[PDB]
Amino acid sequence: HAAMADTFLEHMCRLDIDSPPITARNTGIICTIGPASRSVETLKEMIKSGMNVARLNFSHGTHEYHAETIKNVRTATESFASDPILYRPVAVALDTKGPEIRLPAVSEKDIQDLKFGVEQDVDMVFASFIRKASDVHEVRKVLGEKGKNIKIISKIENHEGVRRFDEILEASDGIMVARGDLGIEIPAEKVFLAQKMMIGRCNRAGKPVICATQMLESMIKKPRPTRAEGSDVANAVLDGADCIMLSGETAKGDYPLEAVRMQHLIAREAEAAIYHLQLFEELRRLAPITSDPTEATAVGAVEASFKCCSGAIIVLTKSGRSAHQVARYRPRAPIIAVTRNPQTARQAHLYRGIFPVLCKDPVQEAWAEDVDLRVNFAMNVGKARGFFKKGDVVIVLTGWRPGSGFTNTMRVVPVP
Amino acid sequence: HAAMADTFLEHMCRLDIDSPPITARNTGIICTIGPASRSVETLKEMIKSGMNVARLNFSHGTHEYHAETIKNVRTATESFASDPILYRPVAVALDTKGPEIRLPAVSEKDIQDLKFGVEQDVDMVFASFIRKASDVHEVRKVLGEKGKNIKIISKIENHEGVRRFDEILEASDGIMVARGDLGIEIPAEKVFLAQKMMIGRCNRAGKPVICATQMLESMIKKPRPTRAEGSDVANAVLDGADCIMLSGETAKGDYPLEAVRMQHLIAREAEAAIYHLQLFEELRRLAPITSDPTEATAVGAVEASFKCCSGAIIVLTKSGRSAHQVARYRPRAPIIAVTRNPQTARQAHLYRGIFPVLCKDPVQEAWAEDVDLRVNFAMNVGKARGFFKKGDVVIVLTGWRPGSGFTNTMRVVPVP
Amino acid sequence: HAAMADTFLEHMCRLDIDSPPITARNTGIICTIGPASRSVETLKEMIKSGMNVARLNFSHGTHEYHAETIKNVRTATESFASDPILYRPVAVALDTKGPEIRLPAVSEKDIQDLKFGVEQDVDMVFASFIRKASDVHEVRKVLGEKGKNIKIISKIENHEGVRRFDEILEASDGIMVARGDLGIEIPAEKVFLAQKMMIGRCNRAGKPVICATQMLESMIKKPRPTRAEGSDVANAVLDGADCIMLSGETAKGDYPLEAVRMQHLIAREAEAAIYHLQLFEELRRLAPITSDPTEATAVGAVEASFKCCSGAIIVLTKSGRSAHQVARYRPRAPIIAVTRNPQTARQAHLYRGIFPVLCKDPVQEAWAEDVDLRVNFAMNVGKARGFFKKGDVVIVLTGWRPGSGFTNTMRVVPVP
Amino acid sequence: HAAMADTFLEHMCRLDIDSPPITARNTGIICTIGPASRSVETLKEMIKSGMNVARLNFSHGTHEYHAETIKNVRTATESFASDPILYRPVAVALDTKGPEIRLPAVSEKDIQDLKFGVEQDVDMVFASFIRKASDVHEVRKVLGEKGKNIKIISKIENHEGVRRFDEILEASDGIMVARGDLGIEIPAEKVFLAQKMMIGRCNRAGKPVICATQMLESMIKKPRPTRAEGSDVANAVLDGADCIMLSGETAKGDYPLEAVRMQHLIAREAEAAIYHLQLFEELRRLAPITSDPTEATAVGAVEASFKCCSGAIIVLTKSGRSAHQVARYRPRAPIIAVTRNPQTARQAHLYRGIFPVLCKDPVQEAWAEDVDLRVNFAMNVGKARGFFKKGDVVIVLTGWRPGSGFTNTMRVVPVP
Ligand SMILES: O=P(O)(O)OC[C@H]1O[C@](O)(COP(=O)(O)O)[C@@H](O)[C@@H]1O
Ligand SMILES: O=P(O)(O)OC[C@H]1O[C@](O)(COP(=O)(O)O)[C@@H](O)[C@@H]1O
Ligand SMILES: O=P(O)(O)OC[C@H]1O[C@](O)(COP(=O)(O)O)[C@@H](O)[C@@H]1O
Ligand SMILES: O=P(O)(O)OC[C@H]1O[C@](O)(COP(=O)(O)O)[C@@H](O)[C@@H]1O
Ligand SMILES: CC(=O)Nc1cc(C(F)(F)F)no1
Ligand SMILES: CC(=O)Nc1cc(C(F)(F)F)no1
Ligand SMILES: CC(=O)Nc1cc(C(F)(F)F)no1
Ligand SMILES: CC(=O)Nc1cc(C(F)(F)F)no1
Repeated sequence: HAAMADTFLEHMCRLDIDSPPITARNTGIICTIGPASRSVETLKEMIKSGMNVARLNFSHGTHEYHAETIKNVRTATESFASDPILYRPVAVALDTKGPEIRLPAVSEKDIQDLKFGVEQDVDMVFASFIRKASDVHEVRKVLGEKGKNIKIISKIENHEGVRRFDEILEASDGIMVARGDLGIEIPAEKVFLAQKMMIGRCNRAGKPVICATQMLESMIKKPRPTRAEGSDVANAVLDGADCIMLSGETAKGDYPLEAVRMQHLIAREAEAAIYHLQLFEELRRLAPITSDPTEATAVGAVEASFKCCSGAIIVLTKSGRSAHQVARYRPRAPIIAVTRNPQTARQAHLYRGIFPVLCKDPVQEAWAEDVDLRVNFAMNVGKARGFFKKGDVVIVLTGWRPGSGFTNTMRVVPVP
Repeated sequence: HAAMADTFLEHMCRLDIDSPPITARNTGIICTIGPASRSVETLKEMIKSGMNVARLNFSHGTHEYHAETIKNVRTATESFASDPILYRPVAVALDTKGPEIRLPAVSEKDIQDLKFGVEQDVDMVFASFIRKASDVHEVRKVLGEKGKNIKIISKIENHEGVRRFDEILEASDGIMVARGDLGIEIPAEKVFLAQKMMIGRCNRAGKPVICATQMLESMIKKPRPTRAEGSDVANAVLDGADCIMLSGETAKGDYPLEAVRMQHLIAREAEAAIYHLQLFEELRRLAPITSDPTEATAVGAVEASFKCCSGAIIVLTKSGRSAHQVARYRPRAPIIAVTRNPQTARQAHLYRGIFPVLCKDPVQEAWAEDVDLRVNFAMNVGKARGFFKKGDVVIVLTGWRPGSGFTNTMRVVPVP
Repeated sequence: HAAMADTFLEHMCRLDIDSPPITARNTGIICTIGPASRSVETLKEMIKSGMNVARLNFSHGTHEYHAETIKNVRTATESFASDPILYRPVAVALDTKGPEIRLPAVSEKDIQDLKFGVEQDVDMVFASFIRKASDVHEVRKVLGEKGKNIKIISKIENHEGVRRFDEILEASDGIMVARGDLGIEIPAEKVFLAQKMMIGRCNRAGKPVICATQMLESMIKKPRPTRAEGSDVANAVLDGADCIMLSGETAKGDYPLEAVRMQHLIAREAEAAIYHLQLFEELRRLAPITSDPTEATAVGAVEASFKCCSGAIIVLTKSGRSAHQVARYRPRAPIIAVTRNPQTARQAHLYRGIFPVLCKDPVQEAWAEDVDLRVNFAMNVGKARGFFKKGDVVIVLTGWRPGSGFTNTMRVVPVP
Repeated sequence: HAAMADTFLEHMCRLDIDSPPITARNTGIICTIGPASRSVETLKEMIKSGMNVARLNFSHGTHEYHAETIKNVRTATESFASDPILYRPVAVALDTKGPEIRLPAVSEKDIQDLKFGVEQDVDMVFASFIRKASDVHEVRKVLGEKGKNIKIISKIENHEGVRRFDEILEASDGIMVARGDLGIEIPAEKVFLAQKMMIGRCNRAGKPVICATQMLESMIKKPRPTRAEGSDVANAVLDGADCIMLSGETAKGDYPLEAVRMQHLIAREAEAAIYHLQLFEELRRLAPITSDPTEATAVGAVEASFKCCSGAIIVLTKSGRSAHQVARYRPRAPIIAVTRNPQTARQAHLYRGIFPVLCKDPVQEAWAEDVDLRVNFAMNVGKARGFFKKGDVVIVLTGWRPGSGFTNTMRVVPVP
């Protein structure tokens, strides 16, 4: 294994089209559900193709039509639960209508929609047309105490949004760059600047950023994308997007499965071309000195994974927080997060590199025995999926006692 | 004027949508001529919109139809010759058919086409389906002695081309990345890797690279591009392409002028987001130590242009070679090259940043007097076009005696 | 705690004379024993002042005179063994005469000397006038099987030595730059170049390098050093020397204790001025990718120690090898190595940053219980010596089973 | 000619003792004159050995004894004026007594001394015990209007001096690090920190810094220096000192000429080991963007000198200011400054790299003819001294009209 080039120009000159990527795919895929992909049979196919999140668009349709979509997604998802080693969690996301002309943060219709999403147990909310930090605080208040674990992703879609960006990011759980709407309010040749500014600031803060709208638009009518569309998805992944989103392509178009399969192939290839040497150097130089044990353990773990070219980082997590701390240093290796909390496993799709697995097994009596069981479970999953094989090296992160907030141990172990 | 950020991540975070670009546009625009843009009236409009090069596609049409296209381009071009300060040179390029199925380097039909282009006085040839260095040597031999100043740009469009790339680049004058054809021969998710490898190697060699095919494809039917198409043109400019090319958009589509105007606006905006501090540092570290005076003068001139934030670099040139040496260091400022040779002025469109001007005035008796005349001419052009105004600072490059190969002097002068 | 400067020039500009150093002193001190410091009473004072190694010079004196020096050093050393928390191990080193005029690698007299040092149980040998790798192999053969754990440090002292340096370094355990002799064989204004070349190559190989001769020479006659002597010791520490050596100053001079105390104060101050940000970045970029678990754990541990500003790295070691792997990344924090092997504890003085402690306690029945005992012992030592206090953060390195070669675990723990 | 290493560690590893330095010596040599070196015969020998500046110490002696020293230095200097190509200018410097116990900035005795130095036409004043910016303003006021061109170098020698350093540097023309006195007022192990902080800040401001006291102290009694003294002079040159100073060694000692010759040899060797690639990169990143033509020309000239490995930079100067602007970028090549002003030629010894030459020839009638004469004079000097030979490449800096402040032209020319 040869070292990475010393300059950015030398790195580019060395890229190779005869060099197979690794089996894992770090970037998450979000699909809009609509007339062309509502059926249980089609949804089973989208799941096997690589869909992680199902977005429902509350611009159209009644509550009763939407509740029958949520039921089909869940049926499709549980059809795979028979074999715990190959089961994939799938999140559900609710997109609001917002202040729209066909004005206040949350309209009267949006109250009803948000309140409906707490009852149906969704994982995240995409709030349309956010202009200031007090709009996010309004949405957090309508979800109440019952929905205090639902994540809010703020949609940036006008000039005021871009100008007040830093205060919106401090209030939100994540950001969505909404290129369609944004490309009407500002001049279209400036959209690429707003996109890169916003991906840059979220990477620096360690928060999730989603790139949306018109990514594979020609695949509505034809089964292959144009040359421009292939380069637009790759460039979002190389700038640093956590997830990419399909709209029309999966909702209304003629080839929903081919579009999901195209995003899977491109993203995997772009991930092998990241210049990891310079990116990791910069995120370190920019990290605070702090007495927090969990932060010190995460940066240790990422640093060791580069030195031994490991096949994975295995993290045990209750709330997700330990896996989110490893993911902000952007390792090359996949992060396999093992959890017993089903909602923690659905939300972990928003962070780049986290591959979440749900442990079904009952708690053992001896606590050290319970810990070994979950580590062995994560080894079997990585073997079945082809992330590594017997005799390879993995990093394992754990804590010193039960409960959240005590991750402090990093081990380097051979795959049994 | 504040200094550039110390890291790449910090540079991204600081991009601003409320920051007007400079008037100059460094990247060249190549348009295909066909049924929708053959007329003298439409060509006059394309020239004012920003077209620098006219490509003729010898896949279709007779010699007699093509000769009437060359006559209309030249008429349109000379219609502006009345005012020497505002005249723009426009190059003509001949694209061969190549070994095509609807096999040797140059077919029998291609002999006739190449020989036709020497008689019509074209500036460059785009040779289709180049696989090895001995294919380029074949094309150079058919042009003969009469066409020894015609530039050969090699089209890379299959797996063999990509594998033998380094020897093709040493033989050619320039390279074209032909994404359409290349995206069938290799898997479509790998095209973006071949593109970046090839732009990287040409920047390192100081040779021109052109990015072609499907860049604004939706503008055939609609007057605005999709969000993906806007980001694909910007990313080619940020990777380091010298020129971008329109095909269907200008040949067959419904909105040829709008497509030329869209490429002009995007390219200007992307040029203001280049991270010049790191790019110039890398090209220097990679440059040979050599006893050549002209090379030492060019790097001096580029270095001074960053320190005083100059409005232009003015170069007097016979063969073009002095301007090509400044352009490989990628200055922020425009390079105004003043020449008396009309063919040197048409070919200078292939290098990023060169704005060529043709001096019409008769040679003065005293040689130092002739030199001052051409420098004053270049100052008037920059004033009329809005690159700078009275009291600004420009760099002026000249030589110590007449003839090619003696550029050795750099001055810093206020605009009179 | 503010981040380090972004450039070397900015780092220099920020040094401060009103900024107290940390209590630990990373660089080791080697003293020559002679007429002025042979007594048990004076040696007790040298030990408390900071001496780690006692060098015997076999140019003069009989075997019987030397054996009485070794007995006084050992008496002085064991006088402190009553309190296990405050005991300091002290190594003994035997310096050969070599091929000297007042010729083969090992003279007949040197056989007798080497064979005498195996019987007296020394820790290291300083072999004079090494010219080629086959000279080191000769010395290794005379020590035999009985002295296979004695370390060989090669003395570089002529032109041939410097020219064949790379092959001598691969054969040796460590290197000594012998400036006195070297400054006669090569021109004296070139000695500083040979010194920096040799410190550079040993840091790159992760091997110990010692800087010797005329460091505090004026302190033979006067109780204070000259301004030049103060800057010469600091500069050896900033280039990267593992240890510094006194000769005349402690052997023959009038102020042996003041000279030991001066070296202690200077070295401590120079260690606080190292530019750790750039040094750690370079040693990483230069490190091989390897499947060795112990290497991956060490670089993880050093990386975590910078992020949480830890007060120490605690390593359990049989052979020393785990501590030597942490030391080559040059942490800011002290490395406390806990061992049961007394010879491993004496030899660890040759590596920068290792503070060795000898565990006296009997082996516990349960192996995990034995491990906790030795970690607690190292915490008490660090508390007594003032390296940290209750509530601070330390890194602890251990293995998964008993025996050498299985270090694989890194924990971050609060001081109890 | 191979490129410099990519890292600082790699640069160190590549230093070579079998690699001859260039003939030029960039760092200036300052000698104290006293009983052992007052005679005309000995001073002629010191000049040929490499002395640039003669310091008079006004702690002892009457005005009448000092005036006879100034007369012998000037006689010795003019003895070489017969051949204009080989003449070396020599500056005279007056060191004050200061507020001393054996209190105000300038004592009553110091008024008399300063006023005496204006009458004797000295070039610089070394003001003892400067504590605040208002002390420098006091000295500037006593020199008056008559001595407004005399340079003030401030001596830093206590704790208050170091704390208020930044305001003292803005008021002064240059700084002297006075290690002898400073090493009593602060603890001696901290002197090396104060030295590096102060050299760093002066390099950043582009002002001269002198390193003084106890540099070759053992050469008072013996004809060779100790190993520590050889490394102390080299390290001041590698930190970035403009000049080094001898005191006792030339004033009172037994071997004045050998001491001057030792400083010459060491300094020449250290200059060949500077890591120019990183140093020039940092000084550029730190330089302001400004509309000043002279600054833009200087950085252009230094940048071209690295690219063509030139043998010299030739600058025509009235006040010195154009040469001082080239010197702050620390070129590898010598700067030959040609002047007609004799006081400008003596003061240019304080800046690293400037080799000043005095033109004696009468002004020509045609101004362009006068300019060519002085450039030819500088070529002959460089040939006689061995800085280059026929066919080599030099950089030549000039202005567009007569008078100070119009340098704007850089040429690359072969040596005739
Ligand atoms: O939610 P988080 O902060 O990621 O916490 C992870 C926690 O999981 C553990 O590793 C195991 O805890 P449980 O046995 O309670 O699941 C703890 O030791 C650690 O503190
Ligand atoms: O063709 P090139 O190498 O760019 O040469 C530029 C040449 O033009 C000049 O600047 C002016 O020459 P002309 O007067 O002959 O046009 C020369 O001094 C210089 O050598
Ligand atoms: O000699 P080395 O390679 O430093 O080995 C350190 C070894 O010490 C241990 O940490 C403890 O071992 P012991 O109980 O046998 O002393 C092992 O787990 C580890 O392999
Ligand atoms: O004193 P400075 O600023 O270094 O000025 C250098 C000046 O010397 C010149 O090069 C020559 O001037 P003179 O002929 O008056 O000596 C000017 O063109 C330039 O402005
Ligand atoms: C934002 C960014 O990093 N872009 C990029 C990366 C590359 C590559 F060279 F790494 F692939 N090209 O463009
Ligand atoms: C190849 C390359 O440099 N890509 C790139 C640059 C940027 C920007 F941040 F400079 F704009 N983003 O992607
Ligand atoms: C070899 C080396 O690193 N030298 C050095 C370091 C410094 C300081 F600035 F870091 F202290 N000065 O000189
Ligand atoms: C301050 C400084 O730069 N010190 C230094 C330089 C070198 C060398 F390696 F460049 F020589 N060693 O120590």
